[PDB]
Amino acid sequence: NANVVVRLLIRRPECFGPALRGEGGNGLLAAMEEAIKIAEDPSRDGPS
Amino acid sequence: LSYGNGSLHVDAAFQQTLWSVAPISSGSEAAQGYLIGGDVLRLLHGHMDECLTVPSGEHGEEQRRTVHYEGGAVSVHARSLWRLETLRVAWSGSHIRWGQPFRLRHVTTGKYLSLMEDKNLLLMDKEKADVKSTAFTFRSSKEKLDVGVRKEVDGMGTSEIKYGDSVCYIQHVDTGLWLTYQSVDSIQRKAIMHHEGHMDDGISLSRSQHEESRTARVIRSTVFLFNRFIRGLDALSKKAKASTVDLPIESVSLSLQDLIGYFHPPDEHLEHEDKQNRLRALKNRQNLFQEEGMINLVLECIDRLHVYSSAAHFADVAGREAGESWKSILNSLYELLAALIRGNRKNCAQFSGSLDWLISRLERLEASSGILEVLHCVL
Repeated sequence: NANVVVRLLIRRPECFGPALRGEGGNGLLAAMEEAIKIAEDPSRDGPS
Repeated sequence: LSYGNGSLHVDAAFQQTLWSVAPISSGSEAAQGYLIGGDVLRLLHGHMDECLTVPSGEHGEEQRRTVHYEGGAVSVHARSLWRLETLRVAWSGSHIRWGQPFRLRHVTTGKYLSLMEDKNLLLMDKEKADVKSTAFTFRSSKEKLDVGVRKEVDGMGTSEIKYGDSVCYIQHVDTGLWLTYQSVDSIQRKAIMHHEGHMDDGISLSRSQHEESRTARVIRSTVFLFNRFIRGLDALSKKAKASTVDLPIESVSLSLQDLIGYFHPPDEHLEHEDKQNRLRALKNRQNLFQEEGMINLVLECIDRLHVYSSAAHFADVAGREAGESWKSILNSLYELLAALIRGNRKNCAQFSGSLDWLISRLERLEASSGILEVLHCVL
């Protein structure tokens, strides 16, 4: 199951989120820092 | 196929694209002799002696363009090698039939034969070679029957033109002119296009060895890359330093490594026959390089690199990566020169005139070992 899931995930790279896709993706650390900033800023976090 | 960059590129990615396998030739169905597409050959005019070549022995880019008939050692040099390329991508390696259009490309220069109404035969560049001027056909008889071309078959076809035995007349597809000798009075006889020509205009075909074709293509590629390197060094010099100029440092390094591997001497533990064959191949490569003038190119590159007194100086004038690669490229160039001239009496006798210039730079640390090795081989 692990091998099958890894193979399907690498066939469809969009399952990794906006980051880790490449072609402009920032990265895990940058994405998590952006999430920290989103949590710190109320407006982009809640429906408002 | 990747669209990330502007120019089309191919890479191994998890995205998939569609490929088509188009056949070219089948080895089994190809026959002994019996000229096929993509062949590298020589055009022989008279008693198997004159060959259609270009005056490339005395340098001169303008003199590369002219085409003539010459005899002697040109029949074994690389200046008389022509690749016959069909106009169809699919089955381009098929047998060549009478009247089938094709292009003749000079292997050493990479240029294509062509006919301009004002300056007869001429070699032009790939960009300007546009079928209408570069298409030629082989005809069995000078009589202009002009039946036409048949339906392009998808396969090896039928073998018609045979090496040596067959007599071929070269005809321009559009104008219909036949290739003829101008007979202007080492023959050095100009070749022209004439509407009727002479009766002894038969041209025979002599195939070239795979080693000869490989060496000629290597010569062309090395000449191109080393001329680019020399132009880059010249642009960096003359107090015209700028980052606009391109310096193919990694390309030159890899090409030098490949050339050293190409001219590496045969291994000792091999069998006697294999060692003799490899020695013969190495000697043929050295002779072809010498006839094309590669030693002079290496000497020019070494001289243009020696104007810099240190790797730090070369880095200051060109860039840091050039700084680290300067000493390595100099050592590789000296090793290439030593391999080129090693064991070749003719090559060393030709190099005899350059020993003074070579010895003039013994005191330099970066070149002492290479100059000493070259001098030892020559002496």
